[PDB]
Amino acid sequence: LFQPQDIASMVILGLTCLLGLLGNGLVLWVAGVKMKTTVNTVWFLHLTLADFLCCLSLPFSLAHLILQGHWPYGLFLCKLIPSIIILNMFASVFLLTAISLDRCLIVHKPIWCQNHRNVRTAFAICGCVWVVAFVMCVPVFVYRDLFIMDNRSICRYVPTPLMAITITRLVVGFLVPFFIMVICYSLIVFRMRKTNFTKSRNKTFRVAVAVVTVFFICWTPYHLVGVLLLITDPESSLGEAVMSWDHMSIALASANSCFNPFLYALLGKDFRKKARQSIKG
Amino acid sequence: DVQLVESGGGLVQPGGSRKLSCSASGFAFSSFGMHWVRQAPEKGLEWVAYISSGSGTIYYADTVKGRFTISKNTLFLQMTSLRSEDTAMYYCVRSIYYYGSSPFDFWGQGTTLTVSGSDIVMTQATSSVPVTPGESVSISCRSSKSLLHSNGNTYLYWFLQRPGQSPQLLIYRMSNLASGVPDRFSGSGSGTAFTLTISRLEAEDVGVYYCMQHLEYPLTFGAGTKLELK
Amino acid sequence: SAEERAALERSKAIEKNLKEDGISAAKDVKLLLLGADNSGKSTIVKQMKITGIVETHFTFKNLHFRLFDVGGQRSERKKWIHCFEDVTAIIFCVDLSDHESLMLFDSICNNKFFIDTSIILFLNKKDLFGEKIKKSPLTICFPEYTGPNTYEDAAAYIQAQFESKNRSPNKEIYCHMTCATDTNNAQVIFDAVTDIIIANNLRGCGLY
Amino acid sequence: ELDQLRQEAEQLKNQIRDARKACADATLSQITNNIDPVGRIQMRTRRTLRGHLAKIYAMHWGTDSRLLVSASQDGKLIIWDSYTTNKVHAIPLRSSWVMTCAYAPSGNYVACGGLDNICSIYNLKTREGNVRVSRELAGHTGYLSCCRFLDDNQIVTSSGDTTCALWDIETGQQTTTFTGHTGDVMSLSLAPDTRLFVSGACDASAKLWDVREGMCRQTFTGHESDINAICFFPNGNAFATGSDDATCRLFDLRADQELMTYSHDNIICGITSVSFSKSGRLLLAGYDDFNCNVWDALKADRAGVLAGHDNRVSCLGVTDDGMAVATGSWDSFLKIWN
Amino acid sequence: RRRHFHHALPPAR
Amino acid sequence: ASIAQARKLVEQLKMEANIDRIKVSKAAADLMAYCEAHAKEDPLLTPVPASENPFR
Repeated sequence: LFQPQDIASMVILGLTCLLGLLGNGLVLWVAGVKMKTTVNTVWFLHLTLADFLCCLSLPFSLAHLILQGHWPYGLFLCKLIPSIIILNMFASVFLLTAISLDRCLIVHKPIWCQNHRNVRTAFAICGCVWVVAFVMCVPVFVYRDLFIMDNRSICRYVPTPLMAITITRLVVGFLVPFFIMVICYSLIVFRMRKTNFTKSRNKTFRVAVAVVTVFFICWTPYHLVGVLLLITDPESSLGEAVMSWDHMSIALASANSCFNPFLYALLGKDFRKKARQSIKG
Repeated sequence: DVQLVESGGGLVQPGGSRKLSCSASGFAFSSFGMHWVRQAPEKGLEWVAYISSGSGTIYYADTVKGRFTISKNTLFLQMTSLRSEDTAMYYCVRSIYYYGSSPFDFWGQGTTLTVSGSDIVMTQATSSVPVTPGESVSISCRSSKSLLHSNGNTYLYWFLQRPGQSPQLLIYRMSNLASGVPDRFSGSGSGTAFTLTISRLEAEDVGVYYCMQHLEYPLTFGAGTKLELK
Repeated sequence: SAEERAALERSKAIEKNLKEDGISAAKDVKLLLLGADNSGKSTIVKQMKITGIVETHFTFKNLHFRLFDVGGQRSERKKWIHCFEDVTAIIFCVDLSDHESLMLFDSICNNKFFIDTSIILFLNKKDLFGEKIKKSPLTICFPEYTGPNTYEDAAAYIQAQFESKNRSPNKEIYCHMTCATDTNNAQVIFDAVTDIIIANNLRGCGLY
Repeated sequence: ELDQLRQEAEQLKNQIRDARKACADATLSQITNNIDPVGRIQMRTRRTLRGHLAKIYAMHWGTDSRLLVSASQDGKLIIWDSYTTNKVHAIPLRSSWVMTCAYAPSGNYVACGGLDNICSIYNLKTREGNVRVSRELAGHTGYLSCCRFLDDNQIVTSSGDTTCALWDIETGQQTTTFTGHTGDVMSLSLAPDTRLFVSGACDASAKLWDVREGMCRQTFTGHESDINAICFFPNGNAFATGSDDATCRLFDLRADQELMTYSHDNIICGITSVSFSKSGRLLLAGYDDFNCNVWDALKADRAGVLAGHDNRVSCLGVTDDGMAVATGSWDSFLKIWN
Repeated sequence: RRRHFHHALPPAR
Repeated sequence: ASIAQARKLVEQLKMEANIDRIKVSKAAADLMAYCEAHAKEDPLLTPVPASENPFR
């Protein structure tokens, strides 16, 4: 009745939704009520808002997996829900990239970050990131259609525009963000390897390797499946395995959303104290 | 000290255009919302245009909208498609609005330009009043709507125009006395019936008294009561 | 909502002005000058150009520093020292030509408001210190200094004595030597301030 | 000589203590034991003033019970419209190190002093439209910690040179200087009649001066630490002094001694601000523990807590009609409670 | 088998 | 030098000791009576209804 990998994907999606909604809601409420929108916290707040939106949209995918299809919603939802999900996911990716860029900047360019790095500038950059995410995730909204063709709704979408969207998603969601993150954290480590970073370069190195490894583990299966499915025709050994592991790949990429508040917002000791204080309210 | 000197007046052919300039000095003009008020050669004051601090909001009259546009330390009233009904002595009025402020407190000397429904109408029953000095006089004003807002403020403004002089604010918000106005002036009313009371009338107090509402734009003026000396 | 709309417009205008002014004020680097009486605070603040608080501001390599000399406040420091909790660093100036400053450094370094702010320690009058050592041994002010009577070791011992007052791992004491005839004070302040800015930005981002 | 003078001073102090003891027949707690309590005074934040950007060090109400002036170390003294949370004025300051502010009873003037040793008087009703410094009172050797308006011309300032001074805003000169405190005078409260006033110094003592004759009438002791806030009872016959010893105390003018101490074991932070209610039944005290506690001024028991500030509350004040409480804090927010 | 999974494509992809 | 300061302290102590003191019972009763008389006019110890509340 069900595949073991499918049940694993279902349980991972449920765990991700349940834990991530609570964590992202806590972080968002703390940073939007009990804390000030300082220059350092703006990126965390934007990223956690994107992760919260992705986690809130996750139960739609969970129900779709449970129902094995059979879309019960209208055409406008078959147009907006897949667009909102992808917007939230890639906004989280690009905000991770922007956090890496800012962390490299507050180290390699400390003077410029004192005069020309304000809260307004942080909001401007985050808004530009959101704009890029919307521009990248408008094609799914354009190309979503609610067909039926059977006893149930068959909302789907090799085609050259499908190839284009999956390839640009691969490139600007994995290769550019992953390379930027690796370069920024490598440069932070290399700069800390000079002098006066005795207290750092040990917690910083661990944080950098942890966050890059989490990004890699969480996001690689999704893009790998997305590219190989277009590359490899169905009805094969590792086309059946690929279709089987598609759902687990999405599950891991979504669990990235629940991971992120712990790696970014909960990393701060002051934020830890604020969350502990606000846990009894 | 504070001064609003303005020019741009003279004979204009019908259908023409003219830009009236109001030069302000002696006060922080950047933080004052500037009005324009005109008197026809025989009629009373009429609201023309209003420009807010920072040019955020601009309001125009029914007979002014579209034709005129209101825009350092200089106030401009770009005035186009002049008709024979636009002839008047346009005044420059400063007004800053904060809690407890005194809008319309200063009026420019005014420049003369000659061209050869839902409004809260304010009616002054006594067009003219003969009066002798040393007694107590009274000027009345009515309104189409109640001027008492839900926040407890009535928005009746009393102005005194001495013969051959610019209007001077006397009572703002129907109860409060402007700075420099002697205590002999008092104002009272409720909702629709407004009465300006003058005790121990003096020679300089002789003039024409104008009743203005500020509950909603346009800022309709009263017909004016000529408290002529007798 | 007759003229309360215009009151709200004025409120929004001056709120925007407050936001712009706060953004502009955030760019400056706040520094606090502390030390003994006639210990060299006036000398450094005058050699870099420009009885209440005496604020001094200048620009050095695109950084706007704000030096707040509070030597004229001959009152209880505990009642107003909390005003400077947001300073980037505490510039401490010590005259080596003269224990009186050690207690003050201990008080200001273990202050509950100054556990995160780094202290920049200046040991001025190095040449005067050498002349004093030549005139009389340095064990007068430090009887426990059972060591050589040489300026090279005496300066290091005094620096270690002053720096021993640091107990918080999150705050760093930058110690520098000056001869009151050098223009290197500004460069030292700039270097320490860049380091402190990097550390504070990293700590705020949670990466430190 | 010196020994004889010291012996005479000790004898006078002992006589004062004995006379205060003789006047002590019963405590306030015993007398107010029979009356019913107020219960739980649950106040909820009605407004939040999100204008400032630094620590708010003082906040004074207008006499009309609607306008409020707030002073922060961001360099601004913003005047607030509590009914609509509108910014009516924003006054830039010459020195950003301001630790007091006052609002004139007439509403025309605002004072602002601090670490610059200068009390600055601002004219809100300038004919030019903008707020201008009508006077910069100077002459205190130490930082000005408080200033209260007697009227549009007179003003009394409390400074860190252990002296309070009475000024004339027209001549800009010290009409009368009050001496006798041996530590920083960190607080000041003027009587309802504005003919007497009290000061709270850092010598753990409070002194009551007469504005006209310029002499100390009574000295009130009992605190174990520096007094940070003082406030008269609305009857003007008593005052409350909140110190850094985590205890407020109530002192009577006529009894010349303390009646009640408002101390709780769970509280260890010092009081930053004290204020009564319109009826004097509640003593709302701000604490460094980030919250303001409401005290039953007659039963010496807490009636509620004004928690909701993310940092230490630096100033408290109830309106003239007692309709609200404003509590500024170091979190750069002023909250109206009701 | 595989076509059924293809036609049940998740909204996230 | 300090003789003047000591004399000033002695004079101030004498002036503060020359005042008239009442019993603490009378002062406490007066405070209680003031609180009771003006209790109805205190909008803080009884939550004023939202109809008459200017901050509702």
